[PDB]
Amino acid sequence: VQLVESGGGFVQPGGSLRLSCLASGFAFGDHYMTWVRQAPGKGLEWVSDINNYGDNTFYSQSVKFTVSRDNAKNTLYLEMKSLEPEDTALYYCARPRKHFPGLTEYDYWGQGTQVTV
Amino acid sequence: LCPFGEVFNATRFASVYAWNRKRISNCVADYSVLYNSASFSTFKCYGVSPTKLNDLCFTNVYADSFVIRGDEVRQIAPGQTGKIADYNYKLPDDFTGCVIAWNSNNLDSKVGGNYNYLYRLFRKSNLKPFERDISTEIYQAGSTPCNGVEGFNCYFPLQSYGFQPTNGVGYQPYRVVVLSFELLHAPATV
Repeated sequence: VQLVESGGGFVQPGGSLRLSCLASGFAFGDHYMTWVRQAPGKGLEWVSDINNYGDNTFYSQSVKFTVSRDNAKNTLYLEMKSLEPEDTALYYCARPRKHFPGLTEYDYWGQGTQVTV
Repeated sequence: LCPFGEVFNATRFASVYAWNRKRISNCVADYSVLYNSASFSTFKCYGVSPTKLNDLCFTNVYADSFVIRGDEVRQIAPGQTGKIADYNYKLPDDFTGCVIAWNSNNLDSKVGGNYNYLYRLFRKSNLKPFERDISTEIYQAGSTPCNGVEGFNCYFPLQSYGFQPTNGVGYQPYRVVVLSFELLHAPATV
């Protein structure tokens, strides 16, 4: 009934990373999924949403970044390219409860994966 | 004369959540100074009375001013909904007055972004007509209360427009004036 991010670490300005989020416990197909950002001692910043099937993806002002979903492998991915130092924060996988893209009431999220460019 | 130049050609304009109101009382008004102008994007007078207006007399006139995106100026009008009309600025259905608005990319965009203009993105209820909300209480989206700490389900209620000169005309900043006409039992001063 949970969500576990993975991937990320330290990379250099202009480097890359592909974060993953293995869902579990729920019908991964029936839900949109989200990426949010949290730098330390700041609020949540919304990064992206993706629809049930994967053909509609909504991003913020950071296209640098692509969201993907493999509803068979119950995995949500985020391929991050052309990283800047300002892209450093903790990166969260999160499921909205019940498309205007952006922050909303999330009923489940993960523990985070640290990205420090 | 009535100081309509102080509102229309002010150097700075308010954010829409903090929309500005200037009162016009005891003064002679030259309405021709506006209704003979150019490159105004829109000049619909929803006040079914004034269709183009005229030289009428009014107990007071009130000017309401702010900056919104281009797509959202539809909302500054009777009976609409959306973030701007629900959470920021809402006109009544019994409205008599005009909705003047112009493209201000020239003044309100910055290379790499102007972020000084804000709007309310979350709110527990919709505004009543002509109501203003300038609070910054964290918005509770879930059921765990927030206790001053932002995070999941705990969102700062305002958001900034990212006004850059490059993006489409629908995301460009527009200034908006709203004239409303008060008709009380008292000497018509305008």
